[PDB]
Amino acid sequence: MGRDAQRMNILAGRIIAETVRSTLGPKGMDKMLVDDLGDVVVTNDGVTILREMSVEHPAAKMLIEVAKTQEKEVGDGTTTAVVVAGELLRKAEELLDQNVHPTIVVKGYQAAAQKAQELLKTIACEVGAQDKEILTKIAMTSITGKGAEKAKEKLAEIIVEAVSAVVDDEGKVDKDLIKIEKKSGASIDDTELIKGVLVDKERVSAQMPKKVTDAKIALLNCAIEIKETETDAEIRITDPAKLMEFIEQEEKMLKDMVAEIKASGANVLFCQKGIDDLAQHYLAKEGIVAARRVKKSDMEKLAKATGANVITNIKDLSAQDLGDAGLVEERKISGDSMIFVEECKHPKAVTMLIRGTTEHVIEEVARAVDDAVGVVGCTIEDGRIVSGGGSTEVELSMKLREYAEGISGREQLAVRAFADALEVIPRTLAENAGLDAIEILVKVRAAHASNGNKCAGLNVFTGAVEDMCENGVVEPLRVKTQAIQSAAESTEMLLRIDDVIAAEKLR
Amino acid sequence: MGRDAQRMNILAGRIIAETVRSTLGPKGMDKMLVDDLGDVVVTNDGVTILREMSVEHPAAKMLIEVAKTQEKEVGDGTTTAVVVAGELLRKAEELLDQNVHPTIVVKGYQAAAQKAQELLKTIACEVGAQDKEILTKIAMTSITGKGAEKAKEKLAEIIVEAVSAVVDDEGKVDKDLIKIEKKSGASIDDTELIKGVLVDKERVSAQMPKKVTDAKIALLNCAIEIKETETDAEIRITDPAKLMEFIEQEEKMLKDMVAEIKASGANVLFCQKGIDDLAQHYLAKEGIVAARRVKKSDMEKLAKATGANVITNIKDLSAQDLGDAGLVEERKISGDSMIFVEECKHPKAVTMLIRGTTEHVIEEVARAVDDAVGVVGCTIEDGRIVSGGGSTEVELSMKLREYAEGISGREQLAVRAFADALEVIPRTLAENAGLDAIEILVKVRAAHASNGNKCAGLNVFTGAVEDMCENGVVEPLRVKTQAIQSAAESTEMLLRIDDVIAAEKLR
Ligand SMILES: Nc1ncnc2c1ncn2[C@@H]1O[C@H](COP(=O)(O)OP(=O)(O)OP(=O)(O)O)[C@@H](O)[C@H]1O
Ligand SMILES: Nc1ncnc2c1ncn2[C@@H]1O[C@H](COP(=O)(O)OP(=O)(O)OP(=O)(O)O)[C@@H](O)[C@H]1O
Repeated sequence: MGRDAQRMNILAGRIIAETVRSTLGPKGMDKMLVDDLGDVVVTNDGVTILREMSVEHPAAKMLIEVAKTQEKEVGDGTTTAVVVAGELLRKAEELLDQNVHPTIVVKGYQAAAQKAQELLKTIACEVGAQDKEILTKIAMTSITGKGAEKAKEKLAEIIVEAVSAVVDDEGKVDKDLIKIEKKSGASIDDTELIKGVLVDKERVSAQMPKKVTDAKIALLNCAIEIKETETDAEIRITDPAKLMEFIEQEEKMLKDMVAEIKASGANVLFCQKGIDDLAQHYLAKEGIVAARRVKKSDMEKLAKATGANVITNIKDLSAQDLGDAGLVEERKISGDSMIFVEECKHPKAVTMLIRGTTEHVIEEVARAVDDAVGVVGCTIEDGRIVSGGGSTEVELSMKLREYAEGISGREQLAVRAFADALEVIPRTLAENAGLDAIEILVKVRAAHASNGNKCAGLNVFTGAVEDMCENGVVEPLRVKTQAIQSAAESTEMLLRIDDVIAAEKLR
Repeated sequence: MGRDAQRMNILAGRIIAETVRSTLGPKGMDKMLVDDLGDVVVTNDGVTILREMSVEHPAAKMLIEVAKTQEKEVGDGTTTAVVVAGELLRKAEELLDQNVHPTIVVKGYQAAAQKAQELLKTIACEVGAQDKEILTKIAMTSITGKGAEKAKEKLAEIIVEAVSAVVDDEGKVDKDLIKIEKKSGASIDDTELIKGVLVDKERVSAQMPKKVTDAKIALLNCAIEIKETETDAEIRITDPAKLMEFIEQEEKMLKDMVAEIKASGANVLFCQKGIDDLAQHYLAKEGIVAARRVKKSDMEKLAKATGANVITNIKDLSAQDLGDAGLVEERKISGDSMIFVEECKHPKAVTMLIRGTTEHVIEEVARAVDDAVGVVGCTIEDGRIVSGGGSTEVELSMKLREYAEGISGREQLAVRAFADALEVIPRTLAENAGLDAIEILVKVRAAHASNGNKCAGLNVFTGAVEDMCENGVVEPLRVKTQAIQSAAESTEMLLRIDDVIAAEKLR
């Protein structure tokens, strides 16, 4: 009973752990996912693989739940954590044949995790905020498995210039709002960096100007038209010449309503609903930008950038509820028509537009930008950049072997197993090649046996061995520490189960 | 797992790739397609075969989706692209037996594609816009598998004279609107080239003239009859002698309404709906062409050709909303009756009418005209006409073999395989014959081993070997480059799959 239900839980986890094994290197194979209706999709990363997966077995759920909590942190060390956890489980499964029972292995892993975390903090350097040439290599190496055939130089010079705006001034809080729009076009690969406001909404009546200098943005909500809500106090009619007079008065009231806004100092009108065609001419004889259908996601970016308040009615508008803009234009680019408002006041956030050919290419960039800025915000606030490319694990493996010699007991085999399991990263990063096999792992192991030589690792774009800091691979340390912590926490939630029962009571 | 799900994806693609293998040469067999209701159709091309096909397998869908995106470009290199992709897959399947795993083959294909594209741009010539005898051979060779028993001389002298109208003047933008009507007749094969407007609508009252000199076309929409819409403001009646007087006035108003149009300068009436029989006599005493039921597809060709606007009402017609025509006639040709308007003003587009015997012959021409003009618009704008008939692949195969000798490694076998796979076109073009077998491929291979001799290829109308530019085969280069690009892009979406999973979540 103790050994029957224990091996099944490990076998059920090793199947889902080795699924994202091939989707780890920069030049790895993708995954084709089909559905019952007939939706064939292609996924190259490993985050989407863990979501759309048959979680019918209880063992194939806790690991995914743990990985989802770690992916929402930095979003980079998700697949490697699952690979390390699977390697640890496979290494610990063989150690159960000596009849020692799972207990000392957990203590050994807990003792080795602290040593690894202490050693990782001593193999890094100090990166200040006055650098610039160092902050671009991390952005260049962040886009490898997504699509290096078009994103390797153009997408590495516009992210650093866009993020470095409020992070260098305040190195603590830099929570921005970055929105990526999924739209196609006709070009190969075009990247636009809008330094203003982007509105994704067209019109139907092209009878309004689209070039106003130093215009002012005025945010107006509802309660503007004649009928939009309801009225509890009902009214009555007496003479037929009174209703027509009231209608004419309510129609002419719009003239003075627009004149008041013009005299207050505003030339841009942003309404939540739609603007009637009869209210356009009144906005054309005075030079006021007419717009309609403003999404809340696009409207919330106007109060913190231009500087204006909202009006719940129509008679609550004065002079302090106005903003300031630069140039509002409506160009037809990439098929659809979008509104560009340039020169605001406080350039906090930024907008990035990607134009490709079909429809699956732009989406491929949608999962690449969010994973490219996340490695930047954790760089200025920290600065413990280590040597990426599978060099930290090999360096820690040579230290754990000599550190485990100072202790006596059955806990040394656990530390040795944890140290040997760290060599799975170079075996997976070199499996995608044909001229690597196993000689690369033997050559990179005896190279770090001297005094120095630490930045050397492995690159799949050459074949030989060289330094990683001189090429352009500078993976941070947080993405490794969080991955190691997740792997050490997930490997203990399965060995401490042993038996499994069932019940008919909810919760 | 890695080799089990990989071979099945290739075997599922090789079945659908070799289906359109026989439908490639000019004298190949057709395909009989049946349905569940009992619809037996015959298809000779390969574009329709990819559409009406059981796409129940996930592997037999991505290739069709890629081919559909390439067919909408020039519409000529669709079947050959699928054949090349299937040949590449079959050649790469055998290379997986040496335990190399798919990675270096993709790099070899990517390196060979650029070399092939660079070599294709150096084996062409320069074709200017002052030529005329060269622009007819491409149109003559464009109709081979459709029906060369009646289309080889008559259909090769009316396409060049119809396209060469606005392309020679502006060699950049030549987007026209060509419409092919599917109508039968009684003759063997008749081709009419209307240099005006063609309306496919008859009448019921043959009481109007059909021969007016220098008539003017006036476009009038609805809002003409007494009742066609609705009225919100209801009316009442007081005396019985008032409703009859109003009806008589509204009936007599048509007289002055037609008199105003006659005095404005118009003799042709084109209405969207139908014209009542009582409104015909008023159009007969003044010499005005009466017509009814005008389709939007036939009405949109009147504003850009004759030069006239539309009227949403009836009282908005003056003098500037009129056009100009030449001769409007209604002849009964090929059974049905059609309206011919000759001598317009701006002959932008053109109309082609095909008359056959039964009903499946004319449709056979319907899939031949669209594939005959598409190879012309890409000729004047480009001009890199190469030697067609399966001569570019044999020429590039002799160059790739000597180009792959300058590199060392496992990538040479991929380039050699890609070069050997290009010899499938001459084997498929010679399989339809009996006296070809394999000696033709051996004879055409050692012929290009000297200095010159490049225009020589293969013709199925003789048996021996000779030049292709002197016969009448001048296939352009764009249809080959796009096909090679599609074949290189489709062969990489299957080898990078390896494993395949499933899920129960939508999208
Ligand atoms: N040129 C390179 N040389 C060495 N290693 C590289 C190189 N490029 C990328 N890598 C490695 O690839 C890893 C990233 O792989 P990829 O972006 O394909 O998926 P991932 O981001 O690891 O997926 P997940 O975020 O789900 O873990 C990095 O950890 C990095 O060490
Ligand atoms: N007289 C000829 N000599 C040599 N080759 C010819 C001759 N006539 C046609 N061909 C070849 O036949 C091919 C066209 O075949 P066909 O028109 O039957 O189908 P297709 O247009 O290739 O179909 P798809 O457009 O789906 O690819 C051309 O690529 C051309 O090279």
